[PDB]
Formats: sequence, C-alpha cells, structure tokens
Amino acid sequence: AVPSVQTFGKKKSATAVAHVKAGKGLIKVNGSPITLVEPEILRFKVYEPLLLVGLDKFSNIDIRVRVTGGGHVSQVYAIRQAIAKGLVAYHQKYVDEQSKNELKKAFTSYDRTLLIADSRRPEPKKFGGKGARSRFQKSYR
Amino acid sequence: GRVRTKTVKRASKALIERYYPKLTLDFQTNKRLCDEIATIQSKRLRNKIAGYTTHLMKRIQKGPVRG
Amino acid sequence: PGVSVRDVAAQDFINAYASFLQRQGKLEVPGYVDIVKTSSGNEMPPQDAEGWFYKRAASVARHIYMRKQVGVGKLNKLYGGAKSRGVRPYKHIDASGSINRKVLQALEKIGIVEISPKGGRRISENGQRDLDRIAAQTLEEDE
Amino acid sequence: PGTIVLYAERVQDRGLSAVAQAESMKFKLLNGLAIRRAAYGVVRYVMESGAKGCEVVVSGKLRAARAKAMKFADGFLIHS
Amino acid sequence: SLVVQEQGSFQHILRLLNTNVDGNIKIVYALTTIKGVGRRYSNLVCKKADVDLHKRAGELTQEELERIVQIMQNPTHYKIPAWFLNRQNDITDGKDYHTLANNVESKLRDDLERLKKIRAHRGIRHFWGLRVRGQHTKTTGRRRA
Amino acid sequence: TPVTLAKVIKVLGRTGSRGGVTQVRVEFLEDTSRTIVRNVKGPVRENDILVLMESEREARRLR
Amino acid sequence: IKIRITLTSTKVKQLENVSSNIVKNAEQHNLVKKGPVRLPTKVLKISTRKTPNGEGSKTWETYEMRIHKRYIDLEAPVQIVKRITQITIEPGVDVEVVVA
Amino acid sequence: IKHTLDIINVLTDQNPIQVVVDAITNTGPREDTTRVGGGGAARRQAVDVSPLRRVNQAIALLTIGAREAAFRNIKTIAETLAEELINAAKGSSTSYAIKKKDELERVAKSNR
Amino acid sequence: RRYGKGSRQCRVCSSHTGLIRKYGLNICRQCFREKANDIGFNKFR
Amino acid sequence: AVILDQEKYDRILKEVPTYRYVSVSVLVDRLKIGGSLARIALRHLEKEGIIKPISKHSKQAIYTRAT
RNA sequence: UAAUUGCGAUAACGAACGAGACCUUAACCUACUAAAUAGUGGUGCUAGCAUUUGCUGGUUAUCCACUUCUUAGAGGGACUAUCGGUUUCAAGCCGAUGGAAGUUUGAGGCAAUAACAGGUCUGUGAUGCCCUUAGACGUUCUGGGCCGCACGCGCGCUACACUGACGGAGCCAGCGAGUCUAACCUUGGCCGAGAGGUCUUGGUAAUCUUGUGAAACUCCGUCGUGCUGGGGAUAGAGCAUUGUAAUUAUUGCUCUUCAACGAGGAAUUCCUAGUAAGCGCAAGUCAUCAGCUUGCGUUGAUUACGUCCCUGCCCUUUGUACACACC
RNA sequence: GAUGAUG
Repeated sequence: AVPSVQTFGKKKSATAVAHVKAGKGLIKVNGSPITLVEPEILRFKVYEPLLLVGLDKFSNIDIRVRVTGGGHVSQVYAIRQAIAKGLVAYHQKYVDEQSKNELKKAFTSYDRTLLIADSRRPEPKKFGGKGARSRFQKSYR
Repeated sequence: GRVRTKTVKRASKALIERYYPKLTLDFQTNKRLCDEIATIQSKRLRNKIAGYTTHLMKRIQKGPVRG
Repeated sequence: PGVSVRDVAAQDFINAYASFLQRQGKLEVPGYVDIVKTSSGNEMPPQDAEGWFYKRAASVARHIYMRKQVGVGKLNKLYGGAKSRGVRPYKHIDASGSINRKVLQALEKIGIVEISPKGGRRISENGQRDLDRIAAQTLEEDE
Repeated sequence: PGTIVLYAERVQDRGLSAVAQAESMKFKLLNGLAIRRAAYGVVRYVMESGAKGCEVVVSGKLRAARAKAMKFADGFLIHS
Repeated sequence: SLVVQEQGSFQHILRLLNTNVDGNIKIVYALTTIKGVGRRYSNLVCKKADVDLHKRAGELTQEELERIVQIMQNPTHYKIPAWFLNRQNDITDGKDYHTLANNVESKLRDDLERLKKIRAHRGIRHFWGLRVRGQHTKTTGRRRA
Repeated sequence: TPVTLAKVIKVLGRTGSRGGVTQVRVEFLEDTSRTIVRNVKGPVRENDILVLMESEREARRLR
Repeated sequence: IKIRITLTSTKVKQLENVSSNIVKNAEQHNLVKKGPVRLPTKVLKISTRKTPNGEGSKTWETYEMRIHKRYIDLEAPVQIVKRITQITIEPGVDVEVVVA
Repeated sequence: IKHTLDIINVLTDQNPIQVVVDAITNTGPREDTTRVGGGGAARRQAVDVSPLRRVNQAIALLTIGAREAAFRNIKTIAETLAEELINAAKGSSTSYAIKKKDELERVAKSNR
Repeated sequence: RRYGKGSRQCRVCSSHTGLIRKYGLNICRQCFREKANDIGFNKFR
Repeated sequence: AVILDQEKYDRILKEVPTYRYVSVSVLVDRLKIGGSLARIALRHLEKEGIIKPISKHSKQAIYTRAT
C-alpha cells in the first residue's frame, strides 16, 4: 500500500484532518490549492510550515486537509498545525530519527502552536452579568 | 498555596513508621506501594499522600527528622 | 494538468462568468430587475442596475458545482443579511424568494442546471463543461 | 385492569429512615406529649439502633407568641 | 475610466415643482429635496426616464428635467408599480395618487381635519397634541415643545 | 541639558500612598562606585538602565 | 431473525449490568451482533430563580437529568428471541425491541 | 499597519520599521510625577520612569494622537499614523507625541 | 379556553402563574423545586 | 469643486508628477476636488503612466511619482 | 498559607462542625471495548478537465476493511514529581527543563454556630386569630383598567460616521428544541417586490429540520467632511399573519414624512485573560410581540502581578459614661 | 498632626 500517515490540529472549535502519502508535492486545503486560502491577509500563516523548513522537504509528498468548525481565523491556525504535524508524523514512520528531531527543532524554535495545541478554552457565563466576569451595573438611589 | 493538610501529613507519617524499608526515593514506586499498603478513596488524595512521603525520605537521608 | 472550478478564486471566477453570460445574451432576464431589491434587509436596490442579475447567476452556477443539491431555501439563507430595524438591534432576515427562484428556473433553460431526486437542483453534465471551459480561460489570463 | 399490582413490604431498619421517625414525632405531638420528651425520644431510638448521628429541630410557637427554634442532637453529623 | 471637460453652461440650482434643488449633488439623491420624493422614488424615476445616474444634478439638459417632472407627477402612466405610490385607494375618490411638493403637507392637514370632524379617537388625540400610536407617555416625550 | 544613566542593582520595596512607586538603588554606568537611592514610576527589575534627568537628588521614603 | 435492542435509563451502572448481560448471554450462544453502540448522552435543564416570592438578590439555579441510550443488533432464531425479551428486567432501565 | 509602513518608505526612503523604533525611543517620557499627600490635601512629586513603561506610554501617545486626527478628517487612518510616526522620529514639535512628552517633563521639573 | 394563560394550570396547586412547560412537566416553579429530587432533576453544577 | 474645467484640469497634469506621495486624500487637499473625482483622476493618471502604484487596496490607494 | 492551612510554642490533653477532601464540567491519550443513527480509506457504477499510472466530484440498498478526526463505557495522567536558589532552615516561597496541562490546573455545586421582629398569609387542600357568609369580599359573564401625563428618578437599545454608511460577491460555530387526549420543528416544487399563500415530504430524533451556509467579518465598487448616502424618532397612506375580537396602530411588509443627537456638568458603575469589549443564535416567556433573563459560541487588546489614601472585611492589644449597642 | 454638626 502507498506509504501514508494521519495527523490533526486544533484551536477553539477548529479541527483540520491532514492526510499524507508519498507523492509529487501536491498540497491542497478543502479541495482547493493552498494558495487560495482566505481570509487573504492571514495567508502567510498557512505558508509558514513550508517556508520554515524548506520547500524541498515537500517535493515527494501529497497533503490533503479538510477543516470544519470554528471561525475564519481559528481555522487557519488549525490548517498550519495539521501540516506541521503531518510532516513530522511522516518522518516518524518512513524516515530516520535524526531528521524528525531536526524538523521539530525548526518549528519549536519559531512558534510552539505549529505542533502543540493552545490550552486556552472559554469560561462559562455566570448569572448576574453579561459575561464570564462582567456584572450588571449597580444602583443605590 | 501548596500547604498540605493534616489528613496528608499524618497519613504519610504513619506510612514511614511502618514501611520504611519498602519505600524508596521515587514517586512512581511510592505511588504503587500506597495502593498495596493503605486504602485511599481517590486518585487525587493518593498522589498527594505518596508525594509527601517521597519528600520525607529525602529529609531522612540527610539526617533524622523530629516527629 | 487540467482545471476545475475550485482552482480559481471565487471573485475572479464570478466576474469572468458574469461578463460571459452578458455577452452571449442567451440568459433570460425577468424584466423587473430594475425595480426590486435583492433582500428585505436591504434599503436600496442594487447599484449595478445593468449587470447585477448576470452576476447573481454567476454565483449560483458555481454554488451548485461545489455542493450536491440546493434549493430556494438554501439560497435565501445564503444571500440573507442583517436587518437594521433602527432603534432595535439587528437580526438575520432571509433574502428574496422570487429572485432566487427565477434564477433557478432560468438556468435550466440555458442548460446549466437540472432538477435532481431528493429535491433541489443539481449541476448537469452540460453545466460542468460550461464552467470548466471558462475556468481555463481565467487562469490563462494571469498576465 | 389486572396489569398493575400493589405489594407491601416491611422496611429494613425502621430506626434509620427520616420519614419514619418524622411521622412518629407528628403523631406524638398531636397526642399531647411535651416537646422535649418527644424530641429526645426520637434521638434515643435512632442512636441505639446504630445511627452515627441524629438531629431534630422543632420550630414554631412552642411556649408563647414569639416563635423560636430548638435543637436536639447526639453523635456527629456532616454538612458539606 | 476617463475624465472629460465640461462647458460652463452648468446651472448650480434649478426649480422643480417650485422647490430649488441643489446642483452639486448627484441626481439620484439631489431630487430628494422635493417633498414626497424619497431615495427610492428618485432611484426608480431616473431609470424609468433614461437618465445617466452618474451625472450630477446640474448636468441635466432642460429637456431631461421636463421628462423627470412629467414621469414623476403621473407615475402610473409610465408603469410605476401601484405599490410604490404614497397614497392608494383614496378615501374620497378611489384613485391612486403620489403626492408631491406642497400637496404633501396640505393633504396631511386634510386628513387630520377629516378625523377631527368625524370626532374619532385619532382626531381627538391630535387636537390635544399627544402621541397617537399608543405609546406610553409617562416617561417619554416631555420637552417636545 | 545632558542626561546621565545608571543601572538598578536592587529593589528596596514599594513606596507611595497607593503603592505606585518603587524604591531602587542605581549604579552609574560611568564613574561607577557611586550609587544613589531613588524612585521609579512603573515596573522595574534588576539590570534595568534608567535615564536620570538630574543626578544629585536622593529620594525620601516612608521609613 | 434481525433485531435491534434499544436500551435507556437515567443511571449508567444499572444500564451497564443489563447491557453487559445481553452480550455475554448472546456470545455463549455464538450469535452474530453489533457491539453496544453508545449514543451521546442527552442532558435536560431547568433554570429557575431560587426565591419563591420575588425579593432579594437575583440568584438562579440549574438542574439536570441525563439519558444514556444504547442499541444492540442481533441475528438469531425465534426460539431464542422469546427468552431474550424476557430476561434482564432491572428497575430504572427501559428496553424496547424492533424486529426486522 | 501594512498601509502605514508602505507609506513611510515612500515618504522617506528609510526602512519603515526603523522609523517606528526611532519614534518610540524619542517619545518615552523620562520623568513623571505622582500624587502625594495626607488627609486630603494633594501635591505632585517628581519621580523617574522605568524602561518598560517608556515603551508602554510611548505607543499610547502615538496611537492616541493618530486616532484623534483621523476623526472627522478626510485623511484616512493609515495616513495620520504615517505622518505622526515620521514627525516623532524627526523630533519635531509638530508631532502630538513629542508635544506631550515635553509637557509632562516640564511639569515634572517644576515639582522637584 | 383554546389557548392563553388560563388554558393551563399547575398540575399540583392549580396556580396560573410561573408554570414551567418545558418537557411537558406542567408544574409551577415553586412546586418544581420541592419535587425535583423525586422527579429525577438533581443539582450538579 | 466637482466639474473640472480646462483651468482645473491642466493644473492636475502639471503639478501631480512632482509629488512624493499621491493618494485619494492628497489630491483632495493639495488641489480642491472632491474625493469622488479624486478617484477617477487616480485611475486616469495611472493609465497614462504619470504615477506608479505601490499597492492597490479598495479603501486605500497608494501611488508615487513615475520613474 | 487562599484558609483556626500547617511549623512550632505551650495548664492543658484528647475530640466535633466549618476549610480541604468530595461531586459536576473543560483541557490530553495514534493506549483498551465498540460503533453506518459517526466518520475514513479500497473496490464496483460514474460526470467533468488532461490524457503516462492525474485533479475535483456523484452513487444509501452495491460491498469490504478500519477507528487519527466523532460518540461513550471502563481506565491512565499532575504529585508542584525533578533540578538550582532562599528561611531557626520546619512549614514553605522564588525560578527552570520536561509536559496536554504547574495562579488550589480553569469554572462551579455543596457549605458551620448565632441572628434579622429582612421578603411571601397574591404558589400551595400549609395554618392560629379577626372579618365575611345571598341586594356575598363566594363562582362566573359582558365592557373597561393596570398603557392614562405639568414633571423627577433606576436597569437599558439605537446613535453622534471614513477604524465609516450603502451595493454586489467571499463564506465559517456551539449550547439546545421539535406532533395525545395533538397539531410541533419544517426540507422541496410552484405563486408574489415583500410579507406571506399553496401541493407534497422527513422527523416522536447522532437518522429530518440542521454544515441551523448566524452577525461582526473579509474582497471589489458608490459616497467624500457637508445634520451629509451618519441617525431614524415623530407622523400619512396601503398590503398581510396570529386570535372569538387588535381601535388606545400586538407584530410583519411597502412608499412618503426625516425631529433630537457635532463624544456629554457635577457625579458614578463593571472588569485582571480566550478575560474586558464587539456580533449574533437556542432556550424561558409564546396563538401573537424583545429593547428582558439563562446559556452558547465567534473576533479578541491596552494596563497591575501592587497598596492601605478612600470604601469595607478578619485577628490581637487598648479606652469607653455605649447594651435600643456611634443612626 | 487640613475640614468632618446632627437623629
């Protein structure tokens, strides 16, 4: 069977399932090329994993991602983390250890979110206010 | 704060006076002994009890401790 | 290599296709285009009184492509907007059923869409040929 | 008719159910027994059974116009 | 995308229905000064009258202006849907009309007079100058005069 | 006018009625071995370099 | 004979005793089945003011009741289904069976 | 920020980031004051200002000055910040940031 | 009678006011709190 | 001003090229013409090569003098 | 120390409630047991574009296998473990690496003794007393009112515009709910500018509504510092829905009218991170009507890591003519 | 070591 691997990443309610297999450098998000990701301004976030390591490492692989949930911003953080994790899980199974360590070093030294999810989660609202810690205005006269 | 309560200080104290030879300077091993040596009602309390015991073995290594 | 509609930005594709339909002139225009406003939430009629209809047809043609089936309801939701309501706050208000219906009727006649079981419209064989030919044209014009 | 059946079963450990003893007070107080005699009667019966703590509170117009609360207890009880 | 010169025949103001209308304002929103012409009535009138909306109010030729006035004064005559008009099924004639210029205020004084002589609740309320549409007056609308 | 620079070598505890000031000991970058006690407005640690407008003042304290 | 065995309750421990009894009972007969498919729990809610008269600081209270639906598919003869429906009566658990 | 930087390198032919770092380093007030008193009567006192706080207050003055300019003014936000940053690094009194740095220092000196 | 406040009443105290109708309980708010333990509504969080 | 006459038109063609930075606002305050006309002027001068764009963005236009 | 939490001291010794423990909920597991009412891959049939073994899709009556993403059941995990500082050097405090997680890991539920002449006899077929008991204060029926407006107040929603308004395109959540003594959530086709109408259909529910295609948001254009295309209050005219019945317009649609408001005096309220603040959706209420409340997600800063100046809390010492207790 | 009456 064709060599392959699976990984994922999260931020808030966003989840991106990245499927990797030996190939010719295809990289696609939601069936469209990575280049067409939106919103436009945050596109270099999706590119970030490819540049920080070198486009050479991606020439012999195909990556297809599918993202659901969350919002227009948290998704882009899911996508970049699925690409970073997928590449390091592929080197985990089909390439030597020394390469895996070096690749993790490039990502960690730059932005921990490319590998490890963000721990922040929201807090419940409490009665007596409009939000988690805010409260309604009080009056004495 | 990281101040333990008396239900932890005393439980660890009882273990050392009855099981010094078997305890070690290692949390993980002491975690498993407390399951075979004392009946505790939670995973949380069991971790805390064993953790203090490790801390006390370190003290006894450098010299005897009052109490 | 080949090309699919998903290989070209949505804004680029929609502009290119709206021009094409306008030029060929084989799409039906319901006639009251110059009067109505595309959703109750709006407070003025569309600005481009010339080519706003051919623009709507360009979007819906692509929207069927991406998905399996759609309907008048899905399109009322898709193109709905936020009502003002003045002093009182906003709320989502669905779009205009008449427009989104007569665009779907019009598309079948020119042959881009066909009805499908389970209800709702569906991209036809012909529609795929129409939308993909143009796609290669937009990419070729990257100069 | 004939699908629903009613059975009776004598309880286990009569002296350890709050509903049972609470009723016992109600009928004694309706009879005319003094408040203190009755309240400590339930406490004594509950404890000798084996209960690890009992509490009884009787609040109302016990002796005069103003109301108040009385407490009777034995053993130890937890609250949290 | 192009820019062109313009001859000095531009007239800064112009009198339509006896109400001056600014010239430095696009025609779509410049005709709103005439009472009874709102934003969407002008938006429709210009296009039914084949006027380049992109040109300013004073860039319209005289023949164009007379075209707008005629179309606007009998809107149904040029197929302006009946429901655009501001008066429909007139209580005294049965015809549909769109009120312009001074006829707006005059007709309003008419309706309030009709209710007052009828002595119906609405008429009494206006005579007293209070809110008519059922709003609570306990805590609102105090320093109105 | 000129400016002079010194370096914090200790924090001597908060001052001010509402706690908004910090007492610090500084060490002149040039002609070192001169140290003055003065006050700061915001968060301050050791090794921070300050820009004293004037040098010869020394700061009062609550004690 | 194809069957679906939907189970439900408001207390898991009992629901587990009855369900686990079902799989062990069938597996000793070496029937073919789809293991217990555990559906998401559904949680009910009732939020109401604590006060019974409308005075005092505004304070609200929330309640909950939980449902633990399962279902198991079997393929067995009739003579064995007859008793399968009659076994495993446990208070607090409701069981329903659909044939074909 | 994208528009503002592009503007800065058009107007000056110097690295736009360098302008930001220069403007900040020229705006942080070195000397400030606090209220000191007892019983209710209150008088200011002269104090120094920490490194971290010079940056924090520097940015505040820069964005506050740019924002107030953009209000009811034809110039779009991206520009008002561009001209605020250019002047401040120039050490020019026309900048709103530098005006306020001098005002605070002057009051700080009178209360020594 | 076919609708309105008066078409309904608490199944325990016939009170018209406060009735809670979610899940078809049809019990008034004061009565729900007393009976919650027996009905199966417990207090957790 | 809105309607541009030859006096106000030739003025644009003779003074724009020396500007360090030109945009929608710059042309509205250096020479009095509304923002709307400032836009069509920008999209005209560009076509004739007298100004070079740095970046084009819907709500912000950035150009410079041509080289 | 968050703590009457502990180290200890010691005419006291040994105990009990409170705090902690505890329970719920959120964050991790490529480890266990499973799962078309959840997903993924392979193969059959198959559309479109290139064609060398390619890219994107469709197919619920075609099948097979699997469990990273999804549901749970049962478990594992964090104990400040390990390391370096610091204190009679004991409880601990400071920092660092590792780790999903190192402010009690975040958020809650529960929660002591003694009181208040706090709120409720308008929740109760819970009650003492007094009143009333048939031209009733009982029960019900029709018609009004709780909405009445010279003014003063407390919670609030729209705004005072270019960090924008408007018009086309782009296009993404989670918590929930839904038909018996019965009509509920509603897809889809058709009709109408809109509201809405009409014929069918799915769902008593991880199956359908529902990817709840939500709003802010992004992109491209119209507008151009002008009470202005900001704001839509106040009024007129018609068209519809729910209900026996809407007039003192229930609400919704359509055109016309287009006022106060140019950032707000003394005063004063909330808030230390996925928090404030911005934006909307489900639920309660409901035949009809959110500017309310309970939750939910989405975008996501600045400024402390302190103090006893103001307002108050806890412990000791001290004075008192206070005991209704500094009013 | 500003001012601070009263029920």
